Amino acid sequence: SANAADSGTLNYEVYKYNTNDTSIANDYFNKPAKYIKKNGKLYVQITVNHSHWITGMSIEGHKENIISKNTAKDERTSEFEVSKLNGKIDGKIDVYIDEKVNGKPFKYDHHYNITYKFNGPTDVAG
Ligand code: ZNH
Repeated sequence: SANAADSGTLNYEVYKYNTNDTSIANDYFNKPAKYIKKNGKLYVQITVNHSHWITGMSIEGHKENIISKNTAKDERTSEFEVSKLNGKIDGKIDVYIDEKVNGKPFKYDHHYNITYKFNGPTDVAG
């Protein structure tokens, strides 16, 4: 990497809200994720698995930004702003689905949430 630092694949994960073990969202988020900074700031791009299932996501209490929605490969991405990236933050997400799962009409349309977990530097400022 050169002529464009402040960016790379940082470690990160998520967990079931109200618990401490990922139980659902963990099956739709690949890893690791790509974090990025800008002298006194930083964000992170998350990979979205199957858009037809996940309608969007939010971290720290704000919506996400469409950075790269690939419909051909069914993979979207979104950038999130958060204080550094070494712990976890209360994020949220929306979902929307409507189809028969193997002969079973499955309806889904609400605003669920999940615990985010970033893993990278911490201070690095003397
Ligand atoms: C598509 C297919 C699908 C299905 C069928 C489902 C289903 C479901 C169910 C049934 C539930 C409930 C459970 C109990 O009752 O306990 C849930 C939840 C759920 N979910 Zn989900 N999902 C899904 C997807 C999904 C996704 C994609 C996501 C994102 C990533 C999610 C996220 C979720 C969450 C977060 C939750 C939690 C909510 C509660 O619990 O409240 N999810 N989910």
